[PDB]
Amino acid sequence: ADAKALDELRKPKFSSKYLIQHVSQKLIPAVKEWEKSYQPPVIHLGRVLSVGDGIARVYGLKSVQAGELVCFDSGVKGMALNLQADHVGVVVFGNDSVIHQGDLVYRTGQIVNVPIGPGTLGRVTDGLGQPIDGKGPLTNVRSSLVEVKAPGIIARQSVREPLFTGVKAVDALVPIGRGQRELIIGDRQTGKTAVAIDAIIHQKNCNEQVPKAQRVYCVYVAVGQKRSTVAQLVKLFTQTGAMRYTIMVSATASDAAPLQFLAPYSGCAMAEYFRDTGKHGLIIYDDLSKQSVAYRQMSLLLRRPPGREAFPGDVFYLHSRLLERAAKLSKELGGGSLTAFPVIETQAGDVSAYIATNVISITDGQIFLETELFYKGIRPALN
Amino acid sequence: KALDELRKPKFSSKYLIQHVSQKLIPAVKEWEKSYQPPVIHLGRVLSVGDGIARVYGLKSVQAGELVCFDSGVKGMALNLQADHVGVVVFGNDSVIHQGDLVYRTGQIVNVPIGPGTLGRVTDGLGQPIDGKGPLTNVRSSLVEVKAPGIIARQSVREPLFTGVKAVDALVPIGRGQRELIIGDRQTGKTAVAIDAIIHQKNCNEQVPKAQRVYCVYVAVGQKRSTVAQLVKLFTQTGAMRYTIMVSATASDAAPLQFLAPYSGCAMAEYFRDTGKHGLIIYDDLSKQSVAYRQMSLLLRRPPGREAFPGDVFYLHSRLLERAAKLSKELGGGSLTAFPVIETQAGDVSAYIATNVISITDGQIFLETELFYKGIRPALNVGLSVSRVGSAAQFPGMKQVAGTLKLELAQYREVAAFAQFGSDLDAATQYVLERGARLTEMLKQKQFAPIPIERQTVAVYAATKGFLDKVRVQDIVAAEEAVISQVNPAVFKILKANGKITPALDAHLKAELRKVKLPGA
Amino acid sequence: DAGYVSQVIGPVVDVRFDGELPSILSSLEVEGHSVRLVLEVAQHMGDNTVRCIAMDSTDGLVRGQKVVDTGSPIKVPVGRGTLGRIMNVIGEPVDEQGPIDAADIWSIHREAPEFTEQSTEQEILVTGIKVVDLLAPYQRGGKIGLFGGAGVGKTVLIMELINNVAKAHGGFSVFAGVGERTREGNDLYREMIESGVIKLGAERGNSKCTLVYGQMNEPPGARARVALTGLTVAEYFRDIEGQDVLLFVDNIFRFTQANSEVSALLGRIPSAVGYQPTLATDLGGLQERITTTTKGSITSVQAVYVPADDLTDPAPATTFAHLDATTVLSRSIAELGIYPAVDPLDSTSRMLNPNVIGAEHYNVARGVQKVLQDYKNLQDIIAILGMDELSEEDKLTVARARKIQRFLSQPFQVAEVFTGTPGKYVDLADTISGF
Amino acid sequence: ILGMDELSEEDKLTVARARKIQRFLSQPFQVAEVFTGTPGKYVDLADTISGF
Amino acid sequence: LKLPTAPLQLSGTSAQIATLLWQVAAKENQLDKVQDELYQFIELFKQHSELRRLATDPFVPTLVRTKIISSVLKDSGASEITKKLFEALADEGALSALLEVTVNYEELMLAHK
Ligand SMILES: Nc1ncnc2c1ncn2[C@@H]1O[C@H](COP(=O)(O)OP(=O)(O)OP(=O)(O)O)[C@@H](O)[C@H]1O
Ligand SMILES: Nc1ncnc2c1ncn2[C@@H]1O[C@H](COP(=O)(O)OP(=O)(O)OP(=O)(O)O)[C@@H](O)[C@H]1O
Ligand SMILES: Nc1ncnc2c1ncn2[C@@H]1O[C@H](COP(=O)(O)OP(=O)(O)O)[C@@H](O)[C@H]1O
Ligand SMILES: [Mg+2]
Ligand SMILES: [Mg+2]
Ligand SMILES: [Mg+2]
Repeated sequence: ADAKALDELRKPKFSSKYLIQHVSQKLIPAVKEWEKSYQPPVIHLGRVLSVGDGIARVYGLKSVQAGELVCFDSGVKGMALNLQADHVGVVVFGNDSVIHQGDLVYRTGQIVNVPIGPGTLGRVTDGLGQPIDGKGPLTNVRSSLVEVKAPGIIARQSVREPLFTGVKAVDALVPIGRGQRELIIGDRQTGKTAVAIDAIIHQKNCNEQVPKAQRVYCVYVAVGQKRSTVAQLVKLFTQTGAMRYTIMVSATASDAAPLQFLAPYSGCAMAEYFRDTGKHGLIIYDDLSKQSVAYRQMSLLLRRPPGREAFPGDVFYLHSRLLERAAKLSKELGGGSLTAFPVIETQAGDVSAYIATNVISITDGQIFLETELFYKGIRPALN
Repeated sequence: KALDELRKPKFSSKYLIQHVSQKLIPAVKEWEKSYQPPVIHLGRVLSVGDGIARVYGLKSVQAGELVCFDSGVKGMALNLQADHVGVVVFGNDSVIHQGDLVYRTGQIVNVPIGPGTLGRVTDGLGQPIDGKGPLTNVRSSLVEVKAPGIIARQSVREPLFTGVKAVDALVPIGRGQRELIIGDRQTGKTAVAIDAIIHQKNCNEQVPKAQRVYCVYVAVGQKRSTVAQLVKLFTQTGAMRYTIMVSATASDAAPLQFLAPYSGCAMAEYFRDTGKHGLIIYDDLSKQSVAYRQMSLLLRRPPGREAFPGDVFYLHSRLLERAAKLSKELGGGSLTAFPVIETQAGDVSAYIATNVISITDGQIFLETELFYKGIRPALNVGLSVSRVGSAAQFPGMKQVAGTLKLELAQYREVAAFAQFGSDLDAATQYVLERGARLTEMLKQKQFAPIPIERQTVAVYAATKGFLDKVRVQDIVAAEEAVISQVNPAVFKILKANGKITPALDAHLKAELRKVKLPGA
Repeated sequence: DAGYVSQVIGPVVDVRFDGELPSILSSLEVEGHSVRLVLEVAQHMGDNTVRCIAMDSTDGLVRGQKVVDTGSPIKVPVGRGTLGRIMNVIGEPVDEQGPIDAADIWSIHREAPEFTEQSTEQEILVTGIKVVDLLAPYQRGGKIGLFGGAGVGKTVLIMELINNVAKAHGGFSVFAGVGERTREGNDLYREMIESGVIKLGAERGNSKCTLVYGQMNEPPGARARVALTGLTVAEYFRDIEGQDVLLFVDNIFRFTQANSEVSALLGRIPSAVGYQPTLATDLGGLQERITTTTKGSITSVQAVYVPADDLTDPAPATTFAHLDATTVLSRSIAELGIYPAVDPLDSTSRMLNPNVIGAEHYNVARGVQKVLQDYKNLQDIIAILGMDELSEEDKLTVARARKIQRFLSQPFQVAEVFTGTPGKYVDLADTISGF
Repeated sequence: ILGMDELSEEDKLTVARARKIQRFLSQPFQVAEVFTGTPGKYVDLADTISGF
Repeated sequence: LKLPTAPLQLSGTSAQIATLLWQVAAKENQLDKVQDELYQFIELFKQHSELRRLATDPFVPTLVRTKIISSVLKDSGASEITKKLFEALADEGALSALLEVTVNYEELMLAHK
């Protein structure tokens, strides 16, 4: 054992000293003789307590914030996700095979940043912002947080300007406004990417006909895709000319699961530069159902309590705090906008599944794409 | 305050009091004269319960090593933890107490294999339960043997005749393959497998010594009433002189029902490894996984789908891959496995059914709706596959099965249109009756396997249209009229020639004309 | 220096290293085991303990048994010296032709190449199968998947692909048998001795195929890394020798399944249907290595077991996005007797762009899918009423589509041993005109 | 869904025969006559074989 | 074996240690001798940070922890009970359990008088 018997042990009760006065004179030789069998004690640094499956439990790191970039001594970055009483559970942006038990972790003092600005336009970055197209670092750019709070009720105005996809089934039947969240939902191989591609290509054909403030600057976030699929999208956007206005944030399938979780937020911060500066953005989160599997992987390995389909309890809060950043700002905030297109892949049309139900609740309407209409000749297969 | 660092003790173990007792009781000045319990090859029971003893010590015990308790009951050291051993118990844990001594035997789990096991009814660990004394002409081999590799095998060419007409024709089985018998409860799974064992007695007396098949029936999780009915049946037929019966029944411990397929296979692997041919039947492999799930949930291994362990596939693949047809460098022997999986309301999407369907080559799927249409054995011809196929079929039967497999394929699609006998078509109605001659051809009474040559003549009598005149309701009597009225030398030269020769398909053409068929 | 075994739970071993732990993915050799037992470090447990998966069985492991770190991951022989040989998960010969010549000894653990070395060149791979070459043509250099449940014909279709594509092919081939039956790995071996693909003895360099086998009897540590071993043999031919490799992976579902058999014992709380939380990332990290870079080309054919014909299961559903051409095999088509049982309205290829295969091939493919979807829409009536209420407008589209379903069926060269009909190889120009 | 009037004559012979043996397998029990009124019937084995 | 029965039964794994430590010292008639030495270690964990490093820090190796506690307590007239006790708690890393072992040692001594 109890507390009332154990709080009275802070007072000295020894009343005899044949041990306290002896070994205090004999402790420092025994400790110093295994000085090279010691590691220096970390307080504001961290030491890797255990590592595995991209999760490093870290002793120390007394002053880390929740959600802060930490750096290991291998140069691999991390993210302090759950700060517990004894350790920090960090997720590793990369391979944990270069992370050993006893490695030193250094906090960077930075909640996770990405390069946003006019110089990131036309480049292919990874899920953390670093360029993977192989043409040098991003220049004319500035850092910004990926966990920006979404604009409120009073910083929004009504969604009235149409954003044209260029698809007759979309632009006539399910028309998209300029700051709207529209889901592109459907099974695999039903043409969900091809709807989102044509909306991007059509912006390039419209950007040369509008007076410079009606221009839409697209962001394609590829989450959990192949690297060859994103190489096709770069070739398709370059041979069209659409990557004068397109950013590509690519966290592919071999990338770390914290990077695939973080890539929708990294692309939205690059897309919010245009919304906040009076321009207009358009963002496609291709496979938002692959972000949620990546966030489920980090949560179950961090020993967070599972919910249905083993997703964490905050997987609605994951997608709602991402998709509410797509807004149409009021004219005192510049009047800019950001319109999202999350892409959910269902399994045999089951839109009562857990992640598909969550994103249907968040967005302002779905584009369904049935696979029976797909083989019936109706392409785009918009139900 | 610095004392709050030591507020709650951070324990890196659970049996800490068992370690500090090993250092505090020899500090007593009377108690340094070897008043100590040993830990290297002995152990103390910490916890008993549910047939799982957690044992302190046994520092040199191997994983999967057989241990013995001082009460006489044996066990298997299955979890080797950092501070104790999780021992599953091969009997009743009522005789194990806390503080009992656990002796390691030095042995991974063994069973008596050899020719002294033929005729005997043993339990899941090799001890005979038939009351005929110890096993005499045997030796102790291991239970978990690695399956023979790619070079150790050869192709499955020679057949294994079951005596069931629906499987010697439609789903043919070769010596060395794994044929799953999957179905619901009381649909003919044991009866198909028992007819396979009884038939080998009818064929072992007509073949040389290198062609005989020695059956092993592994009965997991059944009653002793059912197993004693089988030994009464296998003695009345005479199949016991070729059969081993490994019987871990429902009253036995869950480690005994988990090990009885492996202990039964190691007995059946004696015949495979010495150039003879074996046939093992794992009856209720579904009940083995239930015993393995129980044994693993009590060892606190974390559960998965339907609370099964993660390695319940590797439980069944490492058992079933031991049924191999060996190469000629290794004696050329074979082992044929017949695992039996019971489904629930025909749901083969369940966890253990999908595991064994993907392991085994073929599957004999039996239905409870075909069973009550009088189709017995209740074989679903659409879902039944054999992935060895007609490569190991009896020729002659292979000549007539193509006419049988094709017409039953059309008879199934013409069905769900057969409710309108007002709607005659005379082309669908041609095959709606022709396939129905074939369907009631494949019916067969149980505990009477047919020789393969009498079967292929009966399929010849319905694929060539000799039984077109008889009604659909009297073909099972007409198949008796085909068999009992032809010359019995047509079967003697079909078995020897091995195929319906051109000097025979015109002999037996007119032989099925001088019979009287019950239909006119 | 060395470590000792502290814990053995099934196929998962904890090893304790008093100072200088091994890195994750490192290979450890257990000293004193009867067979060569190799552990691969999965994670650092926290108290100078690593947790490992064993490449062979662990029966006979003693707590305190010495374990030697190798300072590297599992290293396998690569090069021309492995052609015509059968390799283990740990690079050991199981073909009984003696030890393996080593051009190099490569680690089986690698990073996927980069985004910058990706080859964006779609060119057709003429298979010889009518339903494949018309409705889902395969890409020369891309990833192909044969989805199907148990007993629909993925092993036969991958056997038809081995003797229709890899037989007349300039580069080498690797067959990574990942967790299938050991019998059909001996069937594939003896098929390739008699076909001359693997030449034994003194003609061993003239072989054009390396077999890596990790079949069903082996523990889940072996079946999870044997796809990585078979990939390393193909990644040596792609990178160092710079040539067009073929990689046939039989049952890539078993790679994800073998990770699932150990992952609860690795201390991971379970995900959905029974799989590990790291399901998409284990599967993703393997499949991103099987790519055509700018150095060479790996055209991969991957059979994918689909559990209980349920394509919504997460192990077939995750590997759809890693492929260029998916060949979904159906149980419904096989109940009609049509072989290969390729579902025509579920098989998809990225090659079906008319920019790539041309509009004359594209319209007979889209037209066949149109007339077969219409027949599926008409079976709601003509399987209830009987083809009399259609006024010969779409009576004719049934009898056009019913002839199309049989014309997609094709005899196989490897199905001669099953069925008594000869094999048929169809040219691409012939199957456009016939359809 | 379709009704009785659409089966074959061979089908609607067995529909009437199975509706007869469905009712004939029922039986008044002697322990149920306290709440149903109908007296119980111990049917002999020869009476139910030749009855069926 | 034959140890004197404790004055009152107690809870698990830290009161189990103190009950065994009580039963050993009552077999040796040192019930006030090792009680005072337990109080002597509590103030001794209060004096030094290098001694509570051997009870909280998870990177101190087991070989350093068992060698330091033994080489420090080789003498000083401490009991053979408390010398073997601290080697046992330093083998297992349960040196932080001493602070609540001793409050279960207290109420065993309180219920002995
Ligand atoms: N409007 C269209 N007209 C013709 N073909 C189309 C159309 N849209 C898509 N397709 C074809 O259908 C295939 C699937 O399209 P897409 O890749 O856009 O679907 P998806 O939903 O992204 O599938 P997955 O999510 O599995 O990648 C593509 O190969 C594309 O060529
Ligand atoms: N071909 C057959 N002809 C007639 N009766 C049969 C035939 N096959 C099986 N039966 C009978 O049908 C019943 C089914 O029991 P069977 O021996 O087939 O066990 P099972 O259904 O496979 O197993 P379980 O008892 O676990 O349900 C038994 O009464 C058996 O005698
Ligand atoms: N092209 C084909 N022609 C004829 N029969 C086939 C064909 N493909 C598959 N089959 C039948 O289906 C079975 C499935 O064999 P296999 O390919 O091993 O199954 P799986 O795809 O489940 O591994 C074969 O044994 C064979 O009987
Ligand atoms: Mg897509
Ligand atoms: Mg049975
Ligand atoms: Mg297969």
